[PDB]
Amino acid sequence: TRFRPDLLSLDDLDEAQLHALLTLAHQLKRGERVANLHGKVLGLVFLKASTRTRVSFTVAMYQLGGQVIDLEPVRDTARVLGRYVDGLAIRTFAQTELEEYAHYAGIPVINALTDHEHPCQVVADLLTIRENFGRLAGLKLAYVGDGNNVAHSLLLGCAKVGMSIAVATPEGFTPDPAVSARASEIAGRTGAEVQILRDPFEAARGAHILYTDVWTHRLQLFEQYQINAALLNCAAAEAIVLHCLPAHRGEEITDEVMEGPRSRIWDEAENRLHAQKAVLAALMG
Amino acid sequence: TRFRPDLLSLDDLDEAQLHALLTLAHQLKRGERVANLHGKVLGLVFLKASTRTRVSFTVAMYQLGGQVIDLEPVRDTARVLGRYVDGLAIRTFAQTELEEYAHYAGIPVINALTDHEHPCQVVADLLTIRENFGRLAGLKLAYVGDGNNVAHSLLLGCAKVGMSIAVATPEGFTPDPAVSARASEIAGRTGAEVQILRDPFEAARGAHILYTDVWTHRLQLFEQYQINAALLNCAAAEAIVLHCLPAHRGEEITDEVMEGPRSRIWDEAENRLHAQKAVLAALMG
Amino acid sequence: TRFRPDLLSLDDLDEAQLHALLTLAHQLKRGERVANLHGKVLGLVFLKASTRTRVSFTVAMYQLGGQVIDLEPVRDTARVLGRYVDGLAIRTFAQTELEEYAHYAGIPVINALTDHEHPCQVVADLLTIRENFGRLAGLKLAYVGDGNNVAHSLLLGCAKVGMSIAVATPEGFTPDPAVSARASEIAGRTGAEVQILRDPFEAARGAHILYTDVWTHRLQLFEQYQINAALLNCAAAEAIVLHCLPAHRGEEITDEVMEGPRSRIWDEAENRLHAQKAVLAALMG
Amino acid sequence: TRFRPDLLSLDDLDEAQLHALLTLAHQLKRGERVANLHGKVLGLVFLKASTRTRVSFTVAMYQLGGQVIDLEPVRDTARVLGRYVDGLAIRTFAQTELEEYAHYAGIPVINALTDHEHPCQVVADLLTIRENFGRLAGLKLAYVGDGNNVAHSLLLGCAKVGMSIAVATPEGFTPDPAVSARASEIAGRTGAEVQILRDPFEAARGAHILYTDVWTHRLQLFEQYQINAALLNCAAAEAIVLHCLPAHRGEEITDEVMEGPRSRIWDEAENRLHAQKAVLAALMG
Amino acid sequence: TRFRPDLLSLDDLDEAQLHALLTLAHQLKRGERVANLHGKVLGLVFLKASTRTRVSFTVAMYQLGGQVIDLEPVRDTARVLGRYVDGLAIRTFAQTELEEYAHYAGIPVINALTDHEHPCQVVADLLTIRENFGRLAGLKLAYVGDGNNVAHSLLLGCAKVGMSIAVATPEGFTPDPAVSARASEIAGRTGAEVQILRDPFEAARGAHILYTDVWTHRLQLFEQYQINAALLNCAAAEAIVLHCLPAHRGEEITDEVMEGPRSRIWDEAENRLHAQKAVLAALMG
Amino acid sequence: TRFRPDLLSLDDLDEAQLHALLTLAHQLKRGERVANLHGKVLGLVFLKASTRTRVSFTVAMYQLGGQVIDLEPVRDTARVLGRYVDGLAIRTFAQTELEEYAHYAGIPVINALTDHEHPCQVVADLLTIRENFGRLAGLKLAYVGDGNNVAHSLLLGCAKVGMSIAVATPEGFTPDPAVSARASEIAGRTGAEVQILRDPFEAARGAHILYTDVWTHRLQLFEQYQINAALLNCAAAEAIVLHCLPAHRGEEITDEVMEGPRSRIWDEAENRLHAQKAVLAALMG
Repeated sequence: TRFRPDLLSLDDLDEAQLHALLTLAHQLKRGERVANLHGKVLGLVFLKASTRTRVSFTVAMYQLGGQVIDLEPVRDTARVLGRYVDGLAIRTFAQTELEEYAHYAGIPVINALTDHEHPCQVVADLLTIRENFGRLAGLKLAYVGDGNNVAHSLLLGCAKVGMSIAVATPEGFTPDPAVSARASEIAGRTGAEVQILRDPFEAARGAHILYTDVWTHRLQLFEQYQINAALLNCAAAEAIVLHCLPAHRGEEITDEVMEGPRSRIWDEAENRLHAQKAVLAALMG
Repeated sequence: TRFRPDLLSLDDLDEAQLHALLTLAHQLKRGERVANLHGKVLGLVFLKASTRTRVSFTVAMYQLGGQVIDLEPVRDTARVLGRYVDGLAIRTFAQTELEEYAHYAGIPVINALTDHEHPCQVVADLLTIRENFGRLAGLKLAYVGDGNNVAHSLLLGCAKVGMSIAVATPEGFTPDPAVSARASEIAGRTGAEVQILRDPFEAARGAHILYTDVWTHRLQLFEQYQINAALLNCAAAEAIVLHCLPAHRGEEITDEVMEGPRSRIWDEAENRLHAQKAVLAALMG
Repeated sequence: TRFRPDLLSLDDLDEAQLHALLTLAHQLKRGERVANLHGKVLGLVFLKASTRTRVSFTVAMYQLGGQVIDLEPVRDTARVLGRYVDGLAIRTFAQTELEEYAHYAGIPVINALTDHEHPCQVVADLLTIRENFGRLAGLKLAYVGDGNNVAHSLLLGCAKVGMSIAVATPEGFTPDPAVSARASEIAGRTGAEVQILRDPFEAARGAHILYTDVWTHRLQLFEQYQINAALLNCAAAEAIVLHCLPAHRGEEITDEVMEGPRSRIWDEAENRLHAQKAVLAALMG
Repeated sequence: TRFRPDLLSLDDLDEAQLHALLTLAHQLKRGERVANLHGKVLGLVFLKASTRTRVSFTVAMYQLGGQVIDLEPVRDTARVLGRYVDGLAIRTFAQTELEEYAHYAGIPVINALTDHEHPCQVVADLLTIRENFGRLAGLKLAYVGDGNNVAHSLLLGCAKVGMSIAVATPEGFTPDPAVSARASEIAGRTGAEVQILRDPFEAARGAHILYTDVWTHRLQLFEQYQINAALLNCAAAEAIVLHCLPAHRGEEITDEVMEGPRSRIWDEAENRLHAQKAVLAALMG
Repeated sequence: TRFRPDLLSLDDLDEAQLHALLTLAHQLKRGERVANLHGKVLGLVFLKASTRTRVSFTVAMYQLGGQVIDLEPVRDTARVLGRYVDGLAIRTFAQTELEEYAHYAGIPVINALTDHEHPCQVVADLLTIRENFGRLAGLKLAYVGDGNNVAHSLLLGCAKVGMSIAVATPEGFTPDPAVSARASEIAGRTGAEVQILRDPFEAARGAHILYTDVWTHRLQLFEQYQINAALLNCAAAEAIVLHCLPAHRGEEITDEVMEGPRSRIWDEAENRLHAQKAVLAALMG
Repeated sequence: TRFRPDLLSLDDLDEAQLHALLTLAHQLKRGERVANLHGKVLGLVFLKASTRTRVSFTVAMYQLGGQVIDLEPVRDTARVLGRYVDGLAIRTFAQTELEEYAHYAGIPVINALTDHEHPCQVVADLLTIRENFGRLAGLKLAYVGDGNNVAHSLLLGCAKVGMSIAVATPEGFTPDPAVSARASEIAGRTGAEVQILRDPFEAARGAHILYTDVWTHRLQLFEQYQINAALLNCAAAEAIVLHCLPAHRGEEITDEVMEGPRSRIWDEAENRLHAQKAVLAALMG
């Protein structure tokens, strides 16, 4: 399978590319296949610190046998960096800045995280879901909280693998309507339902996965959007709980649920490494 | 007219005390009367800078002939301060910490600003409105934006003067239910009607005064509450526009209206000086 | 009686001068006498911020009818300052730097606080003791804790007024040997006794005043010097408790004693005002 | 003699106004005349700290019987400030910003110091020179160093009083051509000669006043522009040395000269107060 | 032999384990043996930056063929870290925090330094002592200074290999009585003696090693504990001088001794690398 | 050819050593040669951050198969570092401090950049010029801007390969006369000519390479020293434009030229890597 040069948005992967990437991630993780980026160097440019993201990308590159380095107009820094390293994993606020790097770098650019999307988190999430249910299509994912970057990637990711998704948020914090429309377009072709709503318990109905993230009056506004025992009980019988981290116990989730038997948060976190190894191999391999 | 020792909340004043304070303010402003705090010192304790609040309080004391000074458990600092100065104008975050100083100070304490209320700002606003319509009772005030500290004082103040008030705030940014309840409790005995709405135009229609403050997805949630030409045209023909300041042109208000012939912002700002002179004379006199 | 132009060390005043100063402070406080510094300005140059010291000096000058201003080689800044204001209350770390200012300023310099001494605090303490015993000579004062700047000024001050003093501190926290020797030399002619000890209960035995200050392993080294009920019971029946402030309840003193009937801490703090009015009038008069 | 509302640049004063101001400064200094701004408040807004400047302005207002206070689009800040205080002394970097304030304040604005000029310093200098030589016109002033803000105000000041002036600076550090051109234009009417040169000895030849300020490679560049014994030897017999302070001994001036008998730096420094009193009285009187 | 999973305290190693560790360190150093941690990654979590500690740990892992990465409730970050890396070397303040990591990480944890202990430093010191004397048991080590983290590890380390130890510190800065008691308990079985004294000269007598570290009145309190030619002269004829670094010449040691022929400070420093390679190999191997 | 232990100044390489280095870099770049520093660690001590320098040095060492680590009196830190790593690439401000390290480290020290020189940059530039004209001798290099560290290294470097160099700078920003003298002395034996001029259009006439860097009143001094279309037109027809970066478009260079067809800036930047690999190989080989 051929991949586009960069991974700036999950929408850079069509259904075929995403499934190929997910299969590779599984194979690499299980030792069924091996990849190597020996002699290659991954550059990390985070306009904002993120140890979590730095360590997962770095160990991922080390296990591929490569090296890593943590790192004026962007076109200048991008062009020179394109002369030293072989890949760039970058975190910036503006999706547009990320795109400028990809435009001048001359080497593969990977979205480590922007205000708009977080493609790698969701590839790791899809990985975790598949390992828990032995499938992705037909499942239902309920995301409660702020319609943010992870919500955006989830909308695209779920739709691309035929998974239904219900995104429940407070009135003024809905996901970008253009992304939700893009996700519906995709879902129409994979047989999935895409829903953007207000009530979390309605989104949770029948959900196999409950997903949340940190919240952006604060209390009154998001309080109902918390994955707790009540939300869990109202979801599919074998529901699982995901959270991209870090978590604020008492806000979007309870300690009880987080430390509960339905939590797959730690496996989800590990998969960040396995997912990113697949992308690094697919784009730099 | 006996006033309570401190002015922590606008509710420390009954309808009579408020009107008395307002009358005193008017007279002092027009020289129709004279006060003198010579020999006394006003201590300012702002846990959060506020040049605007500091300058209006300081000049207010100077015109009364007093002096000013800008300034471990609060009980300790408050007791020692009560031995050096004769009054405290303080700005804290918690309304309780303010009550803390008031409890141990042994000298009058005035709320210069807290997360919960802004009494002095409203007395100023009531003064400005009075000067613009020759009355307060029967008028309708419409507040749009975040249900914050000034909205709280506005509710209590308007009610106490027989001024009807309609506060329109976004979904999860409603005024504290307890203050609005209390305002309605006062409204019934004064003849004004307290409305807490969601729709800004509903509140502005018929309004004699359009009032707004700075806002707490951000845009998505506040755009409709901006006071502009469209909203102005809805209120009374001779409606006035107030804004406690500082203002963000383009958000809660437009440059057009702010610099427009309906704006009373600058006179409103000046009345902070006269309003506070009245509060200082009343409690330290 | 005539005073040296400055007050850098309590040793700047001999027996006659310190008594003259205390008498002036008493009369000023009772109004038995009056002073005036109208047209004069006091410059406050505090290298280290201190609201407690700032407020007492500023109100002190205000009650004398003067003004106040809160504030490169020191000889340059001192000579220029000496051309604008009429006196400086300065707080530095090094006694030497303080003397630097006094040498070039050309106007009276007062030690608002240095690592080495705190003469104004003690003048206020002596006033407080006098207001509780009707005399100074013959009394016994016990200082427990760290032999710091206040302890130094107490050694000198007590010695000069015929008050016996016992300072109890941990092994390596004794007061400057040179100040102790100088105090003993003064006491030798005033009939006072000077004791630099290790045992707090020994020092407190029959003391008329129990004095402590904030402390400089730390716990397991000062814990025994805490003025609590037990230590108070070792003191004379009419014993008084002083603390220059701020206080750390649970450490050098307990809330019980601090808030108890033997405490004169708040009168002591107020006396900083009356004490400083005395020095300002005496040096700037 | 009527004065323009503000003093943003020394050019805001024509020959008549500058002379009336110096005369008033002298009269007030000698007590030959008295002025009062009782009831008025001077606002100080220094975007850049400047103790020397803050103290000289504050004592100036105090001696005039007024009060002073130390203190978002500037047009808002200025308009509200204009409702509380009676005058503003501001120190900023950009001259335009200063003009923004003057445009919106509605009250007198005085340039406490900007990157472009330092008028109050030069009125103090002119006052000092007048007291030393008994006149101003016909005298010659040599300024050596960086063509900065004080250099600009000196070019204007000297020209206006008919004092000839020679400013020697390193090639790329000449003063603003526009101010020089403006100074030459003024000098034509007053019979003074303006010279912008390179060689400091040429500039100092027959000068009655040697003036310097702090400099901006750097050493070799400004090294020769130092007022030392040698430079002083090329100037007039009764030559005096001025320096606006602070000074960097060893660079623009030597300790020997600075502390020598030809120095009038401290008198010059004190005249800031007397000059500023005249500016306050003249614009706020 | 077998080792406990973590090295949080030197007491985590019984006599056989410490010796096995010292032996391994020596063999790795002389190349008499080899080891590698290829494909493994060491995570560094230093809550208090330490470049010297970071470089020694990082180069140790590199020479073992592994990689290194420098890196919310601790239990959350520990569990996530445990899914990415194979070992953690951490620097915290609280020993208990260090224990939190070990409990949740799921991978070996090494104490890179805490307020309570510094085991890796002591293993390095032991290696150094052994190389200089050809043995450990029967020797006498004198530690002078503050009874801190290294003193605690020295107490346990020394007793464990049969080395007698005398720790001299000021009255209030003695080592944790519990570690001393534990060390004396171990010494009873190894034939060594443990002494906690006050006098540095008494401690240093007959000592083969003089050891000090940065100190916590300051001078008056610690001065006597300084290791200088005088103290060195009281030690055994072949006495060596150790210091964990960094050093403050003039305080705990003099430049003279530190640069003298009896100093083994640099070899001790180098051994940080050799001792740490041994712990990494032993716990991650 | 044998090299000295360090590369602190370009003058540490005679003409013969410079060519060998340049040849090694080229061979390494084209794969006509292969070096390896396996088992070695390079430490980077940058007293001033420089991602540009850090990345070029780190990827260089990685391509040689070694490791890299980014890292109190210098003599202590140098001695300890010398026990852990095998080489130091360091960035300081003073050349003297750089020498301190080399003196005590006991391991090869490379000048990553100092206020005085930038050797590695120049070896990269030389290698770039060579790749563009197939020769170095006979060619002419014109530098315009501030006579800084790179100008200094270009002077020594150009002369050493027989390349004529003309350096144009404003009057007070000329190259260190000592390096110009030393450059001329070298040129005397290589047959190249060295010129320190004021006019940039003079220096550029007949140049095959126009070189500039960021500039040190600032504009009206460096303004005329911009490499633009006009300046280019005055040089040889096959003229190349070099800039060590970062660049300030509109100041020392125009976007047009930087982005134009004569620019070799990006190739020049990549060559920092190939040049540094040659130094690392040569000095640590």
